[PDB]
Amino acid sequence: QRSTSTPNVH
Amino acid sequence: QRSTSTPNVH
Amino acid sequence: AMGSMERASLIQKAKLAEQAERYEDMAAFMKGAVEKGEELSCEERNLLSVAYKNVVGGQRAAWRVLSSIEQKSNEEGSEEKGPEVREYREKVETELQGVCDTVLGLLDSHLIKEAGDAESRVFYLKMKGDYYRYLAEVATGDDKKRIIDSARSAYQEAMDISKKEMPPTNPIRLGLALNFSVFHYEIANSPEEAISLAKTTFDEAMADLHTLSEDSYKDSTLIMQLLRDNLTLWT
Amino acid sequence: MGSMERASLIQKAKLAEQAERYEDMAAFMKGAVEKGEELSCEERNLLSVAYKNVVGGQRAAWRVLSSIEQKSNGPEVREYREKVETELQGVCDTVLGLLDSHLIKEAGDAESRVFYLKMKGDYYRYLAEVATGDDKKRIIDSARSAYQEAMDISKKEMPPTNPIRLGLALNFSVFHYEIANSPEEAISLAKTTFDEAMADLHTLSEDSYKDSTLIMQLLRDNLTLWT
Ligand SMILES: [Cl-]
Ligand SMILES: [Cl-]
Ligand SMILES: [Cl-]
Ligand SMILES: [Cl-]
Ligand SMILES: [Mg+2]
Ligand SMILES: [Mg+2]
Ligand SMILES: [Mg+2]
Ligand SMILES: [Mg+2]
Ligand SMILES: [Mg+2]
Ligand SMILES: [Mg+2]
Ligand SMILES: [Mg+2]
Ligand SMILES: [Mg+2]
Ligand SMILES: [Mg+2]
Repeated sequence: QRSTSTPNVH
Repeated sequence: QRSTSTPNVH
Repeated sequence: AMGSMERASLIQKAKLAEQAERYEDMAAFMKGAVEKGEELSCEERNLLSVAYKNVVGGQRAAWRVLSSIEQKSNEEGSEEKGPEVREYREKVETELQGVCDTVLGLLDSHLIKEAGDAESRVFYLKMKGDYYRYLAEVATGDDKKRIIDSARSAYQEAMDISKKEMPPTNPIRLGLALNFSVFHYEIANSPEEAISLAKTTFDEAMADLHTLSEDSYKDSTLIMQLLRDNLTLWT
Repeated sequence: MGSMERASLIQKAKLAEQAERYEDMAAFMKGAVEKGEELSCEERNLLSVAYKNVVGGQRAAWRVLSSIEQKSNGPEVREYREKVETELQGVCDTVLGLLDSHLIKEAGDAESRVFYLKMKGDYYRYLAEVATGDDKKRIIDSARSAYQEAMDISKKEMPPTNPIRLGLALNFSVFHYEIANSPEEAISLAKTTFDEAMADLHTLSEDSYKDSTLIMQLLRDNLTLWT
């Protein structure tokens, strides 16, 4: 499982 | 709702 | 670049592009493979179809969004809005027309004439009908009339062959009839013909469903469900 | 894009967003940036969403192909992975070019300065994901340097629960874990960030509450994954 980065959302 | 055509599946 | 590429490599790369959800690339690889001038296998027809339908499907969805915004804007009729959306809708439209023209080109230059069996011939004529239909969705005026006629002619030829050569439950035959019914309803403003074709197709398929090979059962029953759903919508 | 007015480029970027045409959206925003005015918050969001969608698609594709390539180990998968890789590097270079030529130098306030330095860190990080050898070392250093400068500014100038500060710290922690082989630093940064943000959450404006709480959740989720 990959680490989660800042999502591409407003 | 639009009519449904043949789906884009194998 | 692609003229000199091994056909087998182009097919392998089309499969890789599919796994990577790179449908524009996938389509380009399959165009290259078609241009080798050999007949396609079933798998290859699937690759060709999936690739180009993903590309044009995205463009169609975008065009619909923009056309809606454009019309809403124009209806509001503000002195200051509308030019940008029109321009951008036109940009997407031009791109969509380009892809459709590419597909129709492949069908006319390579695939229809070179098909060695009725099943594949019907598939390609259906595809010709479909891509003229997608052109018809964005066409206006007299161009629209000619394009609609072209779609009708391709579908009719496909229907004529399929009725003579293919079982009513064949997935290609079913998919063709489903799409031709959509053409009648959405493009040709012929709901009576759409409903009649869909109902006849559904009933004739159901009548022979007990003979269906297991290999096609899932696909044929899916298309029959879509015929039913359209019939419910249209009535 | 040069011929179009800035207002028209922004409008078309918004249309492209609605149409899920992110390549077009990114090109419109590049054109808007090239007009030489600062971007607003809304416009930074447009720029970010556009390019992240484009590169995100490429990264996902690259990962699929790299996996197939490694499992395999004919020439086709390597060739095609290289093709996608080159395209990805091209987009990253475009973004880094815009940041260097227009956005970083021309930013006035701390928020926008930090945002652009974070973005620089991110796109070097995406380059690092596909890099090998000595190139990789230089790229990793560039990412680290951009992130560190952003961190230094954000700590001096911005509240701990500011969404830009949080998003930067989240991404820098990912850099530590996934790129720099520094799990201790990744975990320590994420935990310190989480705690300091929670401690000041009561001061955060309601306008930022949804975004900041999302980032804090992602810090928590990464911490669970990493420990
Ligand atoms: Cl345009
Ligand atoms: Cl006949
Ligand atoms: Cl390639
Ligand atoms: Cl500083
Ligand atoms: Mg060959
Ligand atoms: Mg008004
Ligand atoms: Mg036009
Ligand atoms: Mg033959
Ligand atoms: Mg201007
Ligand atoms: Mg204007
Ligand atoms: Mg100006
Ligand atoms: Mg390379
Ligand atoms: Mg200033």
